[PDB]
Amino acid sequence: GNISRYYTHWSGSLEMTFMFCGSFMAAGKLILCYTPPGGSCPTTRETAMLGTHIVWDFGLQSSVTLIIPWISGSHYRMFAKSTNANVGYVTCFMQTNLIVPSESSDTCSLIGFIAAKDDFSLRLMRDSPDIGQLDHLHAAEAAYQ
Amino acid sequence: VLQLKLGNSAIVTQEAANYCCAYGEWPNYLPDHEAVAIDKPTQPETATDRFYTLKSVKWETGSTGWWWKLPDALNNIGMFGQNVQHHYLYRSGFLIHVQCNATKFHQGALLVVAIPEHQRGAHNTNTSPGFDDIMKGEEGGTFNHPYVLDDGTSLACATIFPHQWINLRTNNSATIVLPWMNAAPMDFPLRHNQWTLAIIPVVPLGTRTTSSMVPITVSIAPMCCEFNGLRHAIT
Amino acid sequence: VLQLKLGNSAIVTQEAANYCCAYGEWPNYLPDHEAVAIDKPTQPETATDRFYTLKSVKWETGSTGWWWKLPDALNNIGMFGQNVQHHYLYRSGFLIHVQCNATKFHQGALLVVAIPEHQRGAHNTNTSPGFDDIMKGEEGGTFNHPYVLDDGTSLACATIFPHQWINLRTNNSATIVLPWMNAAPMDFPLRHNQWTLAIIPVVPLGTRTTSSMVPITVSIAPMCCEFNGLRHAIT
Amino acid sequence: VLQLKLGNSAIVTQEAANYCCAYGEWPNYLPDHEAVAIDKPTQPETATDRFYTLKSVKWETGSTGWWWKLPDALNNIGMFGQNVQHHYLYRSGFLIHVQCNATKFHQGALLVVAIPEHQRGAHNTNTSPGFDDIMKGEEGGTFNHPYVLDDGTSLACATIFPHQWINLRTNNSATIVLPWMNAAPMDFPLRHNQWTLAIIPVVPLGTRTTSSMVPITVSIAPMCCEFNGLRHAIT
Amino acid sequence: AIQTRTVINQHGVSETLVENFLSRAALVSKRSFEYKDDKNFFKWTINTRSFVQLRRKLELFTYLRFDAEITILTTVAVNGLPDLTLQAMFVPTGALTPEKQDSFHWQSGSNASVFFKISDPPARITIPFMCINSAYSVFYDGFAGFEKNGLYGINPADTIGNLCVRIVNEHQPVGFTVTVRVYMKPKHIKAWAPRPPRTLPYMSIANANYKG
Repeated sequence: GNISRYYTHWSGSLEMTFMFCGSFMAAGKLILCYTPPGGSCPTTRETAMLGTHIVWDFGLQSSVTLIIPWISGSHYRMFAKSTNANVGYVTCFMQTNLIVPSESSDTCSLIGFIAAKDDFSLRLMRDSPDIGQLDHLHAAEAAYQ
Repeated sequence: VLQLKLGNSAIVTQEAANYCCAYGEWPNYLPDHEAVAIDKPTQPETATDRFYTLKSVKWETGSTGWWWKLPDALNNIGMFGQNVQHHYLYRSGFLIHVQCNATKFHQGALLVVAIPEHQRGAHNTNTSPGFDDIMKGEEGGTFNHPYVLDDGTSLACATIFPHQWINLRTNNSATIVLPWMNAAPMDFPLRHNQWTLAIIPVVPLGTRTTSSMVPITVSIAPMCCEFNGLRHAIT
Repeated sequence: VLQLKLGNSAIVTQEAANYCCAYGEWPNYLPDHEAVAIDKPTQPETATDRFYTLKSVKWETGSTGWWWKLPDALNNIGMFGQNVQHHYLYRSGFLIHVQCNATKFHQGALLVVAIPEHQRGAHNTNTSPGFDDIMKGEEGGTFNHPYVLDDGTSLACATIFPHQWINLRTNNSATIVLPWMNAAPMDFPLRHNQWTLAIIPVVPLGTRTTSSMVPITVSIAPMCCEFNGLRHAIT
Repeated sequence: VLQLKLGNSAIVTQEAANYCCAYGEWPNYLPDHEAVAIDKPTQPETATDRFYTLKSVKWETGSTGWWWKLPDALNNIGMFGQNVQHHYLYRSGFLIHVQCNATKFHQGALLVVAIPEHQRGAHNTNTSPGFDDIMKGEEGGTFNHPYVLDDGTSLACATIFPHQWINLRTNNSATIVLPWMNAAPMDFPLRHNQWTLAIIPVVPLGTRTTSSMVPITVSIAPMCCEFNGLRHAIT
Repeated sequence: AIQTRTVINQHGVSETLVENFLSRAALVSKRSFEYKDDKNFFKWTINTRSFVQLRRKLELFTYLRFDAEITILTTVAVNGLPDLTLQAMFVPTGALTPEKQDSFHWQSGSNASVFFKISDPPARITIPFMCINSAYSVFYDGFAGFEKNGLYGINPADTIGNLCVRIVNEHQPVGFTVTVRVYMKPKHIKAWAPRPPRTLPYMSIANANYKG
């Protein structure tokens, strides 16, 4: 996210990783649904299994490498307020209910990761607007005095 | 080698470890010596050769069983349900991956059995089962009398069909790979169902707490679909 | 060899006899060194590589011209119009077969010209043409000022584009085979139109009876379609 | 092959199964072309190449994180803490073996991350962190704001550093093998800390009983120590 | 706010090189001084922490090794227009820095003075890598003073040195303001141990504090 805000034009595959962080006894299912760009985001789990998805039972399998094909996009300006339209979604619906025993906690969590593959590329370097000085920095004149 | 990853759909489970080629037959396309079957069956790619994961059915202690007639379970769903409502023929085997996720403190045994031509019977009447009693769709149906499989013939002998046991002590999953099981080379999906995935809990679910709502998740992959053509060149 | 027979659609005409490879380029798929274009463009077969025959436009004496922007002419029609409303990319050349059936007692000359990037202009105002002024669809549009092609630039020089003449004395047909004409390798069909099939009657229709309602029939075949994938394997 | 057995210290665990060579670099001694670094660095043997196991930190549900700056964590401890208080130089990589023992009924995820040059920031003030705010020692420190790692930069991107995940579902241990990470060839242990072992629980600990006091035990082995000489022959 | 998209046709990884990422002549210092003959000259300790655009961009890395290519851009504004001679004397670590415009340190032969005029093209000097460690510690987890309650995070080795700019001309009848823009293009850049990009705004140029 933050290195692609130093560059205007950017294009390439990404790679998600969803690590489940419940107990060892905690079983259940998720359905991780990659919607391509231009398609509609699934609202129900029925619509979610119609498209590209992956039904992930977290038994011993607690992590999912999830290759996303070619999230691209850039910045725009006309004769601003022109962003990228949409490059799709990765939604997750409860396929089953969560099953924990009486000693494990009822509330389990998910950590999601994101990485780029070797085909991800960046160009037309710009300045990232994530930072910006407005009033002052403390002892900024101490580099001169 | 099975690799439960068909098309855009995939099932990343860990403990699957075996599958059952039903009647020892892997599903294939229509063989080339059967040209009688109208000359243009299209062979659709992974648009329909993909896992259609149904609702997870809530398996409690007092549950009798579940049945999904194939391909009635998939006539309303997705690119198989779209192709059924346009093509009048089809020829598809099925890959079913039933898995019943549970802890090590649950018990039970599912007879995940795939019944070819499960002509159901109605109980205590001479009227045949109607269209709404047989053709259910995505929800499937619940066994009224699972000891006689709702056709008067015994559950104890129902392992003559292709079946796997989900004994929640040992395994949580069952994978049954169905071939084209019909007398006809192709058939008619809106009014005929070759297979019936029947999941009958022989040993009921048990745990000391309140009645456990353990889900059984069914994923049906129509392997090696064919259909009517509809794109024929009229010269 | 052209053989106007694409997919299930076909045009059995007799007097076609020539076609115009637009800018000398036959339409092809996306070349393999352009992998940047997202990794899964599907290459759809004759589901969309087929003739979409529009309405026959009623060419009278006082008709100015007709224009169909491609692929705006086919975004509501059939398996191309279904794929446009789901896929956000496409890369398709076009085969256009315009023929104007008439007797040997009719006269006229059609400049059946295919204009790449026909950015239209509005007449006598500084407001740009709206969405409903540009994107017409199956009906297409009629030229307001065909001498300046509705963009201020001359009809007399419009033969710089790929064009064929339907001189009703000589031939009734025109076949223009369009390649992928864009700076981008793939593009966006609901908001961009690479080509514009423009049919401008330079010499108007003439016969001594009442104003002859001679039809001009347009058949647009999207040759060598590609699209977005939508069936990618997320591993 | 790792073999967590250094010197007289050893860690007989069973489930370790992997280690992370930090930045792909195994710790080594000072290379022989860097003679500038004063001519006598002693190369101490397993007097300091041994596991210094700290206090087990009590990881509850409301715990934010822990950080041990290396080698500030070991300047008061044992033969490394004795040599720091006499030698002014050192050059040591580190082997860290963090393991968080828990049952199969606990949950959580530790980002056991080793941060080179973790210049901490103070919260909501412009005064720099003091000597007692940075140099903690054997107890280490607790993260005030672990989402920004107490230096304003994000925890979500903190996996750019050498890190391993202790997901208590999968593994209880993390082993990070640190090389000499400094611009200088040797450095000064009482006033500089190259690494900072940061253990941040991203997913907090959870169990239905009272707030579980699960210990996280840190064992830091200063692999491939060097120091000042102090035994030079003045001829 | 409209929502457009375009096919991004790219080729190559060469623009994301770290040599290519950081070598932009960014403005690193800009102050004006009145002149009439600090006491009417421009001195500045060369750091990259003055502007948050280059600072966060360089705090992506732990260790940096670069030749700073300082370009002193000097403009002048009168409170007739004179032609002036300036001295952008670079004062390294150890050489003393001027306190007045006419001190004895401006004529130091060992300091790398550059004498340039306003009507000339801007003065440009390549200040070499002068950390005495083998890389600039962008973050220095540690203290300068040995167990002293002083200042945290200041490496004694990472001092570039004061860049001291004065006007070589003596007293003149007009008083005028001189704005000295210093442009630094780091080059021959090696960079080690990448870091997370900073999210919270800075509070000081001395340290990595945060408000939230």
